[PDB]
Amino acid sequence: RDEGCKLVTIGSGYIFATTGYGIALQKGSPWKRQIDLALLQFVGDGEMEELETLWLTGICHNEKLDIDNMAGVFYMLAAAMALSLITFIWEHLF
Amino acid sequence: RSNGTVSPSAFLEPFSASVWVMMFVMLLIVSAIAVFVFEYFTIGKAIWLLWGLVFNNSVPVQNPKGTTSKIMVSVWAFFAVIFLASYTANLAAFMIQEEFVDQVTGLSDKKFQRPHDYSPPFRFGTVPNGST
Amino acid sequence: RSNGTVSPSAFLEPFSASVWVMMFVMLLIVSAIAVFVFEYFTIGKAIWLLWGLVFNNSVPVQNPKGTTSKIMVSVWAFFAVIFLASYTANLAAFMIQEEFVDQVTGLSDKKFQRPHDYSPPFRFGTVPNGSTERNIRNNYPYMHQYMTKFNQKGVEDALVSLKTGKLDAFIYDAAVLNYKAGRDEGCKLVTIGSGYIFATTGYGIALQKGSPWKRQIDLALLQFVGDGEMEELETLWLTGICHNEKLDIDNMAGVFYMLAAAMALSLITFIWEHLF
Amino acid sequence: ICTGPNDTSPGSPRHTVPQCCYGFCIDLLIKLARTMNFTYEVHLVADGKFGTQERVNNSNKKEWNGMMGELLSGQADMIVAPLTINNERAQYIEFSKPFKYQGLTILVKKEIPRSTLDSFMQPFQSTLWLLVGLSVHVVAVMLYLLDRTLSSAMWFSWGVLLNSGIGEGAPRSFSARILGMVWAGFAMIIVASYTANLAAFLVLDRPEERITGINDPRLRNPSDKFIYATVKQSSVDIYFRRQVELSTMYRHMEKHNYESAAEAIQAVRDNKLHAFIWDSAVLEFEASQKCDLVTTGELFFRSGFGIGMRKDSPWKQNVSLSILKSHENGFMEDLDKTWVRYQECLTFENMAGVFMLVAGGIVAGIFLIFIEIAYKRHK
Amino acid sequence: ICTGPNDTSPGSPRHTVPQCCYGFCIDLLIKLARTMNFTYEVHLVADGKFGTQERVNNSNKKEWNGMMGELLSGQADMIVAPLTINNERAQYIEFSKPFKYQGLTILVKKEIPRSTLDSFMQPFQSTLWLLVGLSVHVVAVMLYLLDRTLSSAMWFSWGVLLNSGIGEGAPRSFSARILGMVWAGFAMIIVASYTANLAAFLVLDRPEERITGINDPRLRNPSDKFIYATVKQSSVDIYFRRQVELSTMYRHMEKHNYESAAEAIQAVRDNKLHAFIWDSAVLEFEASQKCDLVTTGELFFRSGFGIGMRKDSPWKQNVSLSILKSHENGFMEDLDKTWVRYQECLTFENMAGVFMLVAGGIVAGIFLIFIEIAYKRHK
Repeated sequence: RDEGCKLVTIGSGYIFATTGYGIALQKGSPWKRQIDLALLQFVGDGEMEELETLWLTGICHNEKLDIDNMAGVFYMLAAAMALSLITFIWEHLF
Repeated sequence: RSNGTVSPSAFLEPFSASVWVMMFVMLLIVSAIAVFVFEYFTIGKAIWLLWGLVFNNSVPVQNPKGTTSKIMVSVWAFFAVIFLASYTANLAAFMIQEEFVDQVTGLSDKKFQRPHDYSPPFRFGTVPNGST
Repeated sequence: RSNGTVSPSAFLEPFSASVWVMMFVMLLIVSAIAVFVFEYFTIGKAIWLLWGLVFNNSVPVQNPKGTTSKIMVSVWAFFAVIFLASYTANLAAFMIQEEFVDQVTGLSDKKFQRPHDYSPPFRFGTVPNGSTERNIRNNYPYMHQYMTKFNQKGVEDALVSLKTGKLDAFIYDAAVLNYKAGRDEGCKLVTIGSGYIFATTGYGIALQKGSPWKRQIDLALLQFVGDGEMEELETLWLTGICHNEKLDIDNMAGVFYMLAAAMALSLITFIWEHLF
Repeated sequence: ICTGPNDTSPGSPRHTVPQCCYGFCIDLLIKLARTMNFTYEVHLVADGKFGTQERVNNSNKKEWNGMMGELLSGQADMIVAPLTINNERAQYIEFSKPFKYQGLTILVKKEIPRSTLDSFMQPFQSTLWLLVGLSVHVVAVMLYLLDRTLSSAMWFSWGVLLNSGIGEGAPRSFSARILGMVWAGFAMIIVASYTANLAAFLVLDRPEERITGINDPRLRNPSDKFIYATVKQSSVDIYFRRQVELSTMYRHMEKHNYESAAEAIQAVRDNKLHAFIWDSAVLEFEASQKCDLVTTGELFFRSGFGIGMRKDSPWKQNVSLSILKSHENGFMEDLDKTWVRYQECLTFENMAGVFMLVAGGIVAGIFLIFIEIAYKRHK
Repeated sequence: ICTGPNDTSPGSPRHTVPQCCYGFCIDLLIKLARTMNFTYEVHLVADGKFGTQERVNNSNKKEWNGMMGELLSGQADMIVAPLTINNERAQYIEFSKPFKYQGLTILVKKEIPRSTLDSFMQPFQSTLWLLVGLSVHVVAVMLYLLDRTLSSAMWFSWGVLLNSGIGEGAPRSFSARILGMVWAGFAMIIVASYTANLAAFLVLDRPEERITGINDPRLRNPSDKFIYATVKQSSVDIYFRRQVELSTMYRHMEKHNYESAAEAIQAVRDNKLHAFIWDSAVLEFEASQKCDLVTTGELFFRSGFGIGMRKDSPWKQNVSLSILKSHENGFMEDLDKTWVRYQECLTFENMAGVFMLVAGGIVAGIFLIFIEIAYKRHK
């Protein structure tokens, strides 16, 4: 969601060390099993995808006469002219 | 990276790697065949006519003689025109592509690995008091 | 359509209008200027040279010769090159575009009002004991009486017969037909009217005569429509597979006829010149 | 003969000047009066608002304002107008079977089509035009570099790239001929690439990015580029307040609504606003008639129109049955045909921006010939 | 030293012959064993399945199978292998923190050929070429008839229409000159149309579109032309069966489910299949090494792998801590670089296809020249 889609993350998400987010809890609280089961069920039943598409979906994320060719053709023309001059010089010498 | 777009073009892509050599050698073979056919400045005239027919008809000469030579020249001109049309179509289709450069992946680079020296003063912006 | 339909539109080009006269008079003025500059027999040769330069440089003419002549020849060649490049780009853009026309686009058409004396008799696809057939019978009787000949059992059989070519036209409910066309096999069948309906009346939930549910049901249905659930439900249940996702020999017929007409005109002109 | 206020501004000498009114609703009313048996006293609304719930000023209660308030008062009777069906409207009064179907159909002023090859340097890089202007001369110089008729050779080299084929320039050196052929091939490749680039630019000539639908992220995200318009805050504000997710995107339109239906259209065509949300029929007819603007988007909130009634009047059943009969009789489609079904609705710049250059060259040819003659006479 | 069987084909004499196993998961197991000071006796699974649960024969009491069944029935103690985390599994097996992150993905053979470059004017019409040649011959014949040098004019016209520029044409009447100019314009228009058709075919490169994920209706609606299935016993079937929106695809795939990944890939090799839904890492590697197939489509149901063990086991917290510590300090990245991601992979047909034809002329003209040699002798 940048302004004009100017700045870019280097590479195709080359995450150095993937860890992941997550809810916290108290040490050995009785809420661990139920919370984990509910979170896994939510992940499985295509709801997190809807939430992700609704909340943090951007705009540029969907989006994604050359002078170099002119320079190359100029280089080729210069090389051809140099070769022609060399051939003329060789003809004159012989 | 908005400072410099650096959009890739056809010049960056390889040109005349090996197909151009084949094109040149079969052009020379066809020119030699046409010269031999016309045999039974003439060689230079035939070379100029073949080069013009390949490139553009703005180089006329009295190289081909007889009905067979005229037919061969016309066939070569038609082949060159078809090749030029195909080349134009390919060039038009090429413009729908624009790649990107990634190069460095992760922190495995001397810009990041080497803190000091280098030449331009870099930066490693990272807010404190976090996991990073 | 029985098969793929494409319109070459040979006569749809912007030529044969004030623009063509404009370019013709501009070329004539340029030719006159060229003749005057060269003169500072050759007029016809110069006209042929310019006509070739517009068409193809394979027409050798030696009428003009000069430095200013070379400059104007270069300018004319550049103009012709730009014009031909623009024309090729425009033709490519038109080829990218499409022009599809409707078949009948009307229920009370000439065909479906007295089809006996017009081509082989057409077909009126429907099924009796419905709601569309009753309307057809009530509005005009002759079309219904002719429709009594052609009648399938259901809908899928009628669609199969249509695909096999057994029948010609199908008339039935708009929503069901739209759903069938949206999710057809290969998207080979499309309704004649592009989003065209004739007797728009919605569906309904038939209560009993005076039941104590009408107010609550109507209010709940209006609330459902307003709150937006109907949009998602229609997207889930009623959406087509493709639906929204979307040197010919015949193309040269008109230009060949124009060439033949020009040939006849040239022959007439040659005969007239020979007479004089 | 309408009998309604003419002072449309809020606060004026309200004049009950008789007026002249006609159209779709009037024709339907005449048909209903012929089918049924009654007489009409058509009179225009006083305020102009369609009608919405609002809190009474300097109080805490709420009352029906706008045209609906007249229905909830003595006037009432058989309100016929481009009304719309909604839950709040149907809670108090009762409607009939719909006599039309319409959506919302986002309206935006059409972008001006300027991509017509008016300027040759517009698609490609203009500097490239210069980058080839002098280089050819250098190539010719290279040919002259093989010399060890100058004007004729220069003209021949200048014309070969344009397929002139003069044949008047032929240096004796064979290497010069080879270099000339190489340059001709290079020019052919360059012009082929230029034509391909022009064709690609023409094919991909689609700078328009008009927002489609209400769920488009460009339209979903608020900004200050352009400004919306919900038109008079009636029959659409109810929908926007009903949808809380839309209520998040309500404020921008909330503080920028207009107070009528055509004034905002005039502002839009005056390049002051670029957005609109109204009934499908009005916007579509306006776009068809005024061949300047078009409607882009997909229909949403498809709620049909409907004639109005009060409480539970004896006229309801017969009126609804007559409307259904008119729908099934083909009368309504025929009436729509005669009232709203028809209202008016080589690039030109390509041939215009280049013929001027040809005319200028033709004009300057005589001057160049005179200059050459004078130069020859001087020496 | 793995201790698995070699009787994967049913009915074979299972003997539990010792075998070898040296995968990346084995490297992780070695590191874990070294850190924690225990010892291991790894052995393969009997049947081979990721443990998708099912019902026993004619009895409504659920029971497991495969790896999960072997672990749960007091036979094994740790399940270190790709065991993608689910909800039905996690009800009673204590998983660990994931050591990978992958999601389901399609797999389809990539169309190797996309162009031929040796095609004649067949794509538009060969009959179009025939009629164009007939019209050219007819207009030439009429031009030579109205002259009242037919061979010279014919050669000149052929050269002009083939851009040879012979220049041997000498029209006698201005009407013939105008007809020739019109014919040259028509030939230019025909060339423009041919180039337009060529560009239309070129821009349409790769007409076969790519199926993207599962939301695409062209895949959601089944057909007898398309066939795909993942495996008859895995977590993909559990994921599909759990949620009920595309049961038609469920039955379609259940009619053709496979047994193992290798068999499905081999079936794809000879085009017995057309699509394959499987884990991201396996398909990505398979595309990386033998890059004949492709990894198109998006990814869905994101859930990493893990190491499973019973609810009460004294290794749980320590195993999770060790996995997280290695993941953070970067030992896992080295393994990823070493094992999974390590490898990477107009023509002459446009010329030779006509060049040999040119040779045919060299084998045809000369004899005709001999006939021409006779032609002078005959006359």
